Amino acid sequence: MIIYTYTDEAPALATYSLYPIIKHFLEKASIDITTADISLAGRILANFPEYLNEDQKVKDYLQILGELTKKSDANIIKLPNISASLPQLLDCIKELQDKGFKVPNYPNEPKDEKERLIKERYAKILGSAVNPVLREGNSIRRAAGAVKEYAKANPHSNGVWNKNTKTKVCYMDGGDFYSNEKSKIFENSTNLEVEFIPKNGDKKLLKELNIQAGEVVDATFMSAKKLDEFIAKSIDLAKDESLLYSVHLKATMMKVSDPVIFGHFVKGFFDEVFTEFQGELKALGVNPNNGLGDLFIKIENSKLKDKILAKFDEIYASRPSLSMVNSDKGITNLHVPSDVIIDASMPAMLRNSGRLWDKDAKEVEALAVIPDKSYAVVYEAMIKDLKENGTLDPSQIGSVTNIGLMAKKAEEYGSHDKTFIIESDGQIIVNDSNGEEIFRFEVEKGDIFRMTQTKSEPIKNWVKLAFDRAKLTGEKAIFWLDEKRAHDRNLIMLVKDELKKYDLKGFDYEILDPFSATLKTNQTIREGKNIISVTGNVLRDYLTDLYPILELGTSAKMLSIVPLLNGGGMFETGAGGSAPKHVEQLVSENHLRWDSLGEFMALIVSLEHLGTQNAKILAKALDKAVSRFLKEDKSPKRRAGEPDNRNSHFYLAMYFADELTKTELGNIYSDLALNLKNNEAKINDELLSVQGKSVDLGGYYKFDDEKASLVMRPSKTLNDIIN
Ligand SMILES: NC(=O)c1ccc[n+]([C@@H]2O[C@H](COP(=O)([O-])OP(=O)(O)OC[C@H]3O[C@@H](n4cnc5c(N)ncnc54)[C@H](OP(=O)(O)O)[C@@H]3O)[C@@H](O)[C@H]2O)c1
Ligand SMILES: [Mn+2]
Repeated sequence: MIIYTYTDEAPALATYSLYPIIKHFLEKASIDITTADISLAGRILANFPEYLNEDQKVKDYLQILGELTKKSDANIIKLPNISASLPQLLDCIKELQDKGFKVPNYPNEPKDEKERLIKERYAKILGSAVNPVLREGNSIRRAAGAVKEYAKANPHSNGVWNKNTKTKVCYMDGGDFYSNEKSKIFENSTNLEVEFIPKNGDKKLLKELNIQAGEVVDATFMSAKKLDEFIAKSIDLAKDESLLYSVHLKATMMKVSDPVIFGHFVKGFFDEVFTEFQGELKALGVNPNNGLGDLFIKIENSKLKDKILAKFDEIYASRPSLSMVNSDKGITNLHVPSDVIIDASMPAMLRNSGRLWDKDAKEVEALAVIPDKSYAVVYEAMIKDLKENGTLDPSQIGSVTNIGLMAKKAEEYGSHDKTFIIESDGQIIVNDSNGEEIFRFEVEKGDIFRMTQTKSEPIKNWVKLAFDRAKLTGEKAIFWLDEKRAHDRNLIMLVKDELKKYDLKGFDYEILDPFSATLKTNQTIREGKNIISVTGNVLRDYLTDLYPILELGTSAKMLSIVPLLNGGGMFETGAGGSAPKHVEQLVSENHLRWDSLGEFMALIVSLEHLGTQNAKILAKALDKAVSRFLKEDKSPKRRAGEPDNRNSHFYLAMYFADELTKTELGNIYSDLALNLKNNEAKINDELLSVQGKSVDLGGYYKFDDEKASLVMRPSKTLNDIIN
């Protein structure tokens, strides 16, 4: 059984067109496949059944697939899905209520234990709820030969870069998680205790943790005062040097830390509003953590509305130009916490000649504020090397493979339950079963305290993948590990320990700090050689947007293979997200520029993994079909009135069917091959000719299925072939 994930936004809409096609082909080969609704709307419905009519209820597909990942064999095609910010959860709740799905309001401040439990249910739904539960395995992300050869044959622009390019990252120097980090390997299984001790007040037990034999636990904090001084410093450096102010966080997955960090940026930039209106904004229930969008919604009803708006205008005037998400709608990099996400936002910036957009959609060289230095140094290096050697030439450069440590919520991706905001000046102490003081921190009011767990089987497995992949291909493999970080220093000892079990003859490997590892991998791919990155859970994410965007245009054209520790497979339809922007263009203009190429390729490896006589026949033929797809350049176009996602589904269908008539399954596919060849022009015209009008999908987070299929499946003659 293959499970296909129904998710959100762009891939959700693609799936309305592509799934019936996948389905037609697998059914005819007696291969079993279904969908699972892990959409943000579906997850919410599945979690509040007691509020719903029976036909409204949704199975807890997150729980079902979580179980499946631990089973001796599982086959999941995982499409990108929303890691919700609060403003997205609030918008999804609304959309459901308005449609008579009667789910409860988010209580910001619960009155009773009833409202307490409801806030805690929604809190589990916020942020990266799905990926950390499904990722019961480490990660292989790489560009298939045929996809790289497409990039080389059909090169995108990586813009223009020189010593005159004034684009720069800005990160804190002391005060950040990197500076304050401590770590410990645990040889024996002990139980930990995290207690706060305020210089006046009672002690408090913040957290209890089961630690197992082998686990690396770290602890750290960011200083609210260093953060606040750094934000002011970073704002005045922007204004001085005439750089556009841009802020790149992870307020999605980092669902406790990064909205808090994000709120300091909003309080910091607009400090005169949070001074003149401290009490009015409090009374209106304004949390700066939610962005300007929630603030402007909350001051619609305030006697001081216009006086608040004239104050913004006065601040914008004294301040450096703010990076915009949407210039036409006045939406800023500080309107909604989920809109600018570092992994996607920094490489779009780098490709566009280090330019981002201002109020008037003018492209302007940017200050890239990334508070923590741990990963900021990666973009610094990348930026240094673009200035020295010019842009990375997609037609010339070699390919970065990533072996990413993920399994069992490794490193900062399991930190949400272990992140706390310090109520008052005090100290954190952390103790074991015996009662030994393992960590201690002098912390202050507003300080962001955090810990992390990375276990031994995850680390041990992650080495085997990098070793085995390097023996397979001959490529150099760099472990990106900063000896100036305690967490990293513990991983070096653990890699070194584990490599003593392996024959290191043939295994070309270095260990470099992320800064140095970046210049070495850039140096290697300029020459045109392939290289392997062996990284942590966050670099896994950052690097498989960075290099893939530079080398292929979008990270969605990558393979993303997760060999689950219990022997299943999860295959992710690229290294990208749910591309909300593609949705805006589908609504307004009936053109989806979403490329499904990562879905095609996920499906190829899903079939190899199935490994049935027919699965291998459909895999080998689909691979040939995708090669033809890339040779004939069928990938969607961007402008309305040009062929889109739907047309590309058609061309893959035609090519797949054709390729299957050459195989032992030919008789089965002969009529489909002929019917799609003979209707090529008629079908392409049916799909094009609906483009250039706005469309009613009946929703955004939850579509009206009838309307979504009419928009995504608008070709009667393709439909009559496919069903
Ligand atoms: N579940 C996952 O694995 C995963 C991973 C990352 C992000 N997300 C989620 O996705 C949402 C958006 O995240 P984001 O804004 O960081 O990044 P995003 O969806 O990856 O960024 C989208 C931009 O990258 C290009 N792109 C991405 N996928 C593409 C595809 N299949 N075909 C063609 N171009 C593609 C597109 O650029 P153009 O505009 O130039 O066309 C798009 O605007 C968030 O809700 C986030 O939580 C999920
Ligand atoms: Mn992304």
